[PDB]
Amino acid sequence: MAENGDNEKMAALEAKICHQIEYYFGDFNLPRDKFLKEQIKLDEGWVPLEIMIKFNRLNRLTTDFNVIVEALSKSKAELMEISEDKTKIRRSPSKPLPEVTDE
Repeated sequence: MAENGDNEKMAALEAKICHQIEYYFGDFNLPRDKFLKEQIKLDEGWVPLEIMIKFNRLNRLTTDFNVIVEALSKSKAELMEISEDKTKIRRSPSKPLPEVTDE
């Protein structure tokens, strides 16, 4: 006995999580990412979703390591690269990142 909903909200939430990661890596933040530079410089460039799930930018949406990774792991998981545990994100060092134009 339950019949809660259709889990459709997760479908729209999956894209929202990928869009947030796109904000820091979407070529816009990389050209001026001070915090991202710290995670990428840390070691190997692999960043932990803790930085993403703790920042008000994304923490105000999913913040669920399992939900955040699942959405980006299969949706828009081609832009950057993800480790095997699916609990970290990094910018493709072998891929160029262009700056966005203003106005």
